[PDB]
Amino acid sequence: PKVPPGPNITATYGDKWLDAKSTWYGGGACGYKDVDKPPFSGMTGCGNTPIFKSGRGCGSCFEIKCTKPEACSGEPVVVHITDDNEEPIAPYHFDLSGHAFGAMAKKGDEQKLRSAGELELQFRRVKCKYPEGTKVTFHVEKGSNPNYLALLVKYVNGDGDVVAVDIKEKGKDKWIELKESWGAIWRIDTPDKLTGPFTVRYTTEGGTKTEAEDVIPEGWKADTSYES
Ligand SMILES: *[C@@H]1O[C@H](CO)[C@@H](O)[C@H](O)[C@H]1NC(C)=O
Repeated sequence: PKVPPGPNITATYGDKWLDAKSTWYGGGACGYKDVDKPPFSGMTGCGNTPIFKSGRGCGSCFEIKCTKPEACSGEPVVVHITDDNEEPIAPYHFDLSGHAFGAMAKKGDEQKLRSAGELELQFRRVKCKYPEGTKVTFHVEKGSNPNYLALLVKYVNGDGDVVAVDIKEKGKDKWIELKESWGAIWRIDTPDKLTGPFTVRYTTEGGTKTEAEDVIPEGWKADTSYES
């Protein structure tokens, strides 16, 4: 096979560090619920427009390091973007949670640092790392009836943002294309009842179409999460 081929020449997120202002806080736009519990575990933060990207960036994970105040470890920590930072104060502005903010400090200085209020950090997008056992969850948003479906596609550790979500009822052969809306909520209204079990197929930025067969059961209920 000759000599090992170097990395595939494909479009990708950088690998260089970007600069952003950072502050913290102690029902987000992305619709995530128990953020203190796994897989996020408090490692979350509000991200402004170029990070949130109207919702497309809800699963987003970023490495964030800090060298500014003395308490900063200079070591990187991964944060999951769970909301929208409507009031940015710099080109890039991360509004991290208290836990996340402090997580950039030297062992035991998490509070000393959290007292800094604002600081300058460096960040770069990275593939999320969820604890094993974590499965891509599809949440049927409330307001869904048998003629309207609106769902979230959580924990897709994929490469990029999911850019399309389709469903197929166990029995038919045509794909129903969902429309993207703010908060990464895919929606579809139809004349035909949305009864039978649906297979959800979501494709990521790359082009990688992955399917979750019959994940949404017949007789599903609004505001309920079903996993694969
Ligand atoms: C390059 O792309 C192919 C097809 O997706 C994949 O199987 C292969 O492992 C990739 N190579 C590297 C070095 O990542």
